[PDB]
Amino acid sequence: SGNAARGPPLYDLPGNFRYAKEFFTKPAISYGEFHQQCTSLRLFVCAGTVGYMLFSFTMWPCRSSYWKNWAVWKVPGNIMHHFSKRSGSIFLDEPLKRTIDVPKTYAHLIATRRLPG
Amino acid sequence: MLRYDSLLWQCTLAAGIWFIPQDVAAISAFLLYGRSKSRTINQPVYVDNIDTAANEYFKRKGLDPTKMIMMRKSSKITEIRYGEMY
Amino acid sequence: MLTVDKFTRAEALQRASNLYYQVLGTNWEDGLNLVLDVPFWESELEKVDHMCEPYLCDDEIGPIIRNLHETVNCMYACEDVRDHINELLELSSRAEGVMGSGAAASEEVENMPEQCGMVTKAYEDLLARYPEHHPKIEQTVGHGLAVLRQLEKFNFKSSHRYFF
Amino acid sequence: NKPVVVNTSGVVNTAVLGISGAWLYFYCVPLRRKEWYDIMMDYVHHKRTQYASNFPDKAVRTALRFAKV
Amino acid sequence: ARVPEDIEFTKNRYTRRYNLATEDRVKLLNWNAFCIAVTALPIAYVYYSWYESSEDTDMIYRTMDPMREAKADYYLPLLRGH
Amino acid sequence: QPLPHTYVLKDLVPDLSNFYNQYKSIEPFLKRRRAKQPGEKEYYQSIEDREKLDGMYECNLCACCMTSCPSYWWNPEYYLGPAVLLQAYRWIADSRDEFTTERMAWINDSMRLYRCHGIMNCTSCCPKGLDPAKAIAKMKAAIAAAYEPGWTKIVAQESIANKKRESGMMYA
Amino acid sequence: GGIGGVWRGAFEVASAYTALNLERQRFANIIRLGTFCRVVIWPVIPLVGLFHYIRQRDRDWYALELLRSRCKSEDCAAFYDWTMPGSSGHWRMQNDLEIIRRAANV
Amino acid sequence: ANLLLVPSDITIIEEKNKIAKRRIRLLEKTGLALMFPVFHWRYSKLDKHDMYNILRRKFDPSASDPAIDICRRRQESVRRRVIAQNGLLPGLLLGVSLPWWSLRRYNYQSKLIVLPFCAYFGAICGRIAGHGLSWRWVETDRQRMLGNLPAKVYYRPK
Ligand SMILES: CCCCCCCCCCCCCCCCCC(=O)OC[C@H](COP(=O)([O-])OCC(O)COP(=O)([O-])OC[C@@H](COC(=O)CCCCCCCCCCCCCCCCC)OC(=O)CCCCCCCCCCCCCCCCC)OC(=O)CCCCCCCCCCCCCCCCC
Ligand SMILES: CCCCCCCCCCCCCCCCCC(=O)OC[C@H](COP(=O)([O-])OCC[N+](C)(C)C)OC(=O)CCCCCCCCCCCCCCCCC
Ligand SMILES: CCCCCCCCCCCCCCCCCC(=O)OC[C@H](COP(=O)([O-])OCC[N+](C)(C)C)OC(=O)CCCCCCCCCCCCCCCCC
Ligand SMILES: COC1=C(OC)C(=O)C(CC=C(C)C)=C(C)C1=O
Ligand code: SF4
Ligand code: F3S
Ligand SMILES: [K+]
Repeated sequence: SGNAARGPPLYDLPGNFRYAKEFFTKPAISYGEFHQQCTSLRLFVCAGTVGYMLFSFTMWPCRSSYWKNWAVWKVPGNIMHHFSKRSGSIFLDEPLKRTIDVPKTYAHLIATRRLPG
Repeated sequence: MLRYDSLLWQCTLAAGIWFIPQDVAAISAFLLYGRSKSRTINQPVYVDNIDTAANEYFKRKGLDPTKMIMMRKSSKITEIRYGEMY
Repeated sequence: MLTVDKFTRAEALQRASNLYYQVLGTNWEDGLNLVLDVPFWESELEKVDHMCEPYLCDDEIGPIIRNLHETVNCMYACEDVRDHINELLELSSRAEGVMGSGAAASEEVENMPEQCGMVTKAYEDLLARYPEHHPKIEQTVGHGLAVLRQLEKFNFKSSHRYFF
Repeated sequence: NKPVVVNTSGVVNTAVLGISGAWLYFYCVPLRRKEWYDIMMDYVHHKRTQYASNFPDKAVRTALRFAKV
Repeated sequence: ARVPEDIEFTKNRYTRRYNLATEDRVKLLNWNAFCIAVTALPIAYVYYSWYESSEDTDMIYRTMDPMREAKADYYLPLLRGH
Repeated sequence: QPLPHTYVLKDLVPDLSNFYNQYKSIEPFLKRRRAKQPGEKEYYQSIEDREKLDGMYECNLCACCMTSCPSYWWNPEYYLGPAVLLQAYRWIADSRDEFTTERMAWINDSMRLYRCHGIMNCTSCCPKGLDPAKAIAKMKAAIAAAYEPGWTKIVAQESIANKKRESGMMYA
Repeated sequence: GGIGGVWRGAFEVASAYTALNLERQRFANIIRLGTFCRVVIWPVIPLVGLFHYIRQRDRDWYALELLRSRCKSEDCAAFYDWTMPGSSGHWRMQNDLEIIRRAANV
Repeated sequence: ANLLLVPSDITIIEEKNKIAKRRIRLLEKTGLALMFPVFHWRYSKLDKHDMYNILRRKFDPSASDPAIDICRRRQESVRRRVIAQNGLLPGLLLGVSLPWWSLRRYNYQSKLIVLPFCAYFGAICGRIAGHGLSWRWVETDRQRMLGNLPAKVYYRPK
């Protein structure tokens, strides 16, 4: 399986950097070596993307607390949550009894930037 | 030409024994996720007498019982429909 | 060629020598090697020609360019004959039928004795035209004719050196 | 229950690394990723002829002949 | 079947016969061209796709968090599910 | 029956001409950069070095492993096959040979070597109890670790050295 | 030629393009660009897409939190009920269902 | 026991508010036709017949009644779904024809190996393109929910 060896393994950082650099400096004179230049460049281009993402979420963090639900240990519980919802109809048989009327409170807030009172 | 110990027949039984179990589970999990959604959106609810149920429905929804074509789709399934639906 | 890039004679020599050994080192028998590589070789060969035009009479660059041109000529010529041999052998394989049974078998080449006389002549013409590329000619066309020999019993000069 | 701030960088970054790592691994590391290249090389490569009839050529040819080109 | 018996084989790089190797190189170009075009599908999804619950979301930001700096008191139970 | 997927010359007599040609291609003869100096005895090889060539030099070229590989059935004229590949490793592993890099560079081809998918039919049917599958795995690992950008040029230079050779399979 | 000669002539000028007519540099560049897409671009797009998903769902969720803080209400289920099927938990979706119930029922 | 499938509450409202019939456009017709049938082992999803009914009704575009607004929103979400189905067939056709022409000179084995996969890929690409050009990727979660509400529901007594 596979093809003829074209370059270093992935974990060989200095070797891959050489091929990635040649992508811009020395033009390839064969498909195999051009493909190697892309793969070695893929290592660094993909690392940079992940790097910026990590940087961006530290320097400009997400503000919601929903992401606490994306913790690894909470993943199994979330899976069970979607398989264990109460059976019934999506339509409401009876009016919902809530202590607050978010729809009306939201209409007034969007209109006066003030609570109903 | 044809033999039971042939690479073809022994690679076709091996593949079946190996994949059919995995696959049955995999498809079943999808079918299970489908039921979880379905039972939470429209759970099948069993009524005793269809005629009484239909009346309570027409009364509850303000629908004229004359304009509603009630048809029996299956031995255990009836269906009320609008008769004046485009 | 339309380009604004400028290269020294040392850089021109390096590019030409790199392309020459790259072509002469690549395995010509494998078709995918030539199909994938020739597009890159043609782009490079155009650039090499443009930058080596001043040095066609140079004592170092000149010979490299001449050998490079000869290798490309031999590469195209050999690939053509082996492509036809591959066509003949694939016609023969399809004639065997599905599973070798003959069930859905294609019709079988009728002038195969004559199609093998055409290829062998071409093989000899390549040998004369490209005397300094016999190793490549035997890798591609020579071995191709040895495969055909296993299907049809025909005579060519180097048949004995291919164990026939 | 009412914290002044919530730390999300650690959890989000962990998810990013896990999701990105799995996808990048699947696309780059395994030799299985070259399984489509092997199958084609084994069964499709160097198996072609121009001297044998095939439906796509016959179809294009007849439809041209029918329309007088 | 039968096969042509008067083929003029390629003699050099500038006197070339059209063969199935050259056709395969055109296939390489056309398949690679498809790949360039199909990249427009995944790139278009990422650019045009929006994940928003309703039209309210934008109105909330225009009236309550215009500078993306307003701080909301956090009640954990709301999104913790418990 | 005759050997699988071989051209039958008559009854049970196969046509193994391709197998003989492929073997000639690997050039199975010792190569050294310097010709034996006058007054020189045997080239030194330790017992341990000689032990490396133990399971590889006993191949009788029966061609069973060859005609048992599903990959030689499909691409006979492009894949060297288990027996030839093991013989190539025998000469790449022989401490006395001095052309290790040249041999590895030539064998490092998608069709020649990497058509082995590890079916292991070659090792199961070997009449001499050899393990061609293990040898091919070692040769693939050695090539992967030792590959350099300049290998292609090395192959080309050796091809130039064989310019005056006669008409037959050869390194090129 | 007649109408047939106009039909054939127009097809000859419409079926004129081939990749054999392309220049050498462009022929290679198309292959290079396609190979670059498969190797580099295709793996990156899924990752850029995850970034935007998180950022956009973070905007959707913090807006609910902003609404609850301004309302100063601890009736979480009013804002988002996690026991309701699909997306019906969101306050707006709950209101839509209420409108449907009120209109349909007597 | 006996089950009773009745029009859902959304259907009831849509029937009450319908002002007239609504011309079905050409792409809506083709999309509905090219839509796969659905076998209702249990009833939880909308099919091509329910979708036609939604698209054949007409509502007042200015009406400020909240109920009518829900109906119009649903009808728009159903329309985007229907016209999106027009991209599958183009994709599947090109996903077989283009590969077949390219491998027309290759052996039967190669067409069996390649064509099935390119067909599914082409169909998937066509579906992505159709759903994308029908503005499904910019729908909110409220729009998609209203367009997915079932039209038939099992009756729940009391
Ligand atoms: C179900 C949906 C999918 C269905 C299939 C979709 C089919 C359409 C694909 C369109 C995209 C472009 C395809 C390639 C264009 C050609 C490029 C090219 O020439 O490059 C050199 C090409 C190899 O390219 P490479 O990038 O150097 O090496 C590929 C490696 O993957 C090493 O590359 P890497 O290091 O970048 O590794 C990344 C790897 C990452 O790998 C993966 O993503 C893993 C999956 C790999 C296998 C998945 C498929 C398994 C099914 C069987 C596959 C074989 C049957 C054929 C399939 C259709 C092939 C078109 O990605 C790839 O495999 C490459 C991207 C394109 C792959 C397209 C086919 C598979 C799509 C799979 C999607 C779903 C996978 C789900 C897997 C299940 C688990 C989730 O070599 C050849 O051309 C060999 C040809 C030999 C025969 C002679 C043919 C004539 C020669 C003239 C030119 C012919 C060109 C056209 C070839 C195809 C004809 C059918
Ligand atoms: C020869 C070796 C070559 C090596 C090349 C290495 C390439 C590295 C590739 C980096 C790609 C990063 C792209 C991230 C895209 C995803 C993020 C996203 O969508 O965010 C939206 C964001 C905006 O979203 P936001 O959420 O961050 O917005 C909040 C931020 N403020 C408040 C400021 C608005 O914008 C971007 O996409 C910007 C991304 C910038 C990425 C910069 C990458 C530079 C890489 C330099 C590499 C240098 C290599 C040198 C080699 C030397 C060799 C000799
Ligand atoms: C800064 C430190 C860095 C450390 C780096 C360490 C990285 C490695 C650790 C793993 C991180 C990845 C976590 C998964 C992503 C977050 C989970 C998520 O979003 O789920 C929450 C979501 C939460 O959605 P929710 O709507 O239920 O959340 C609300 C929850 N309640 C109702 C309680 C309020 O879960 C679900 O929606 C349920 C389905 C989850 C399915 C998870 C499948 C696993 C996905 C990862 C596969 C990895 C493959 C590689 C392994 C090979 C396996 C064979
Ligand atoms: C003898 O008939 C056949 C071949 O010729 C050697 C094949 O290549 C192959 C191998 C190809 C595949 C797709 C496994 C098969 C199956 C076949 O029947
Ligand atoms: S089967 Fe064993 S002994 Fe015979 S040629 Fe192969 S490796 Fe040598
Ligand atoms: S059977 Fe063949 S695939 Fe390799 S393991 Fe032996 S040479
Ligand atoms: K040695």
